[PDB]
Amino acid sequence: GSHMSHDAVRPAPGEPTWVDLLTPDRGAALQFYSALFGWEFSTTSDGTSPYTMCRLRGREVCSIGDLGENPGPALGGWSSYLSVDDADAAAAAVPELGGAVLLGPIDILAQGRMLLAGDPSGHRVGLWQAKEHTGSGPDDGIGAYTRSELLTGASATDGAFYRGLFGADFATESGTDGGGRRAAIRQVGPAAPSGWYPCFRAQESAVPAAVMLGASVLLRYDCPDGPAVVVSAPGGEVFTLLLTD
Repeated sequence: GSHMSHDAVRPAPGEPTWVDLLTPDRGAALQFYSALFGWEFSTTSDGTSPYTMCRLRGREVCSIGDLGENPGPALGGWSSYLSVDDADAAAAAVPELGGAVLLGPIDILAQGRMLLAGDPSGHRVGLWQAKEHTGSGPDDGIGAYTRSELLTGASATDGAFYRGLFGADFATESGTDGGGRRAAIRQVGPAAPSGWYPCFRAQESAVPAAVMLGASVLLRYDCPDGPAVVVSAPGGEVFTLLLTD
């Protein structure tokens, strides 16, 4: 052990951190995404590696692993994780805002604590408490992260939730226009999908490509930053495609 330099990204709360994707069929997943955008993968010297590191033009994208048997009715797939000032406190805010803390705040190997909330169906939604220095550095191209949205049939209420995390209640109440470079609450109905779905830049030609692979659309809406469409991948996880030329 010894002390050395370090570089952490996203010092203040509100900025994106990372997202993990759990799918039952890793082998198929790779193919799927590969045909959407063509994200590269990391090469391991050893035999069968535990997980695959998905990279694009030398830019860490994400990691995809297997699920197993009997996943559950509603997982969420892409588990959004945003840094906060005081997760411990958010736990108390959860109920106060009209939610339910599923798991946490719990310490994991004295490295970090995370928070979970949502419905008992298995919706994984919360925030991660950054303590130590973490590395990051996304890119600004087709395929890179864009933003995150909350597909719910009660935005009126969901809004209150975020409001208490980092809205007017707090000082870090960033956000003028109707969502740009931060997470926002979206309103839907019963026929439409539900759950946190991140946004991924793609081409018009990728839209149909996905279908061919065995995916289906749920809802199609417009947005100021571009057209956004919700697509349910065969794995179970749902993702949002945003066309950008």
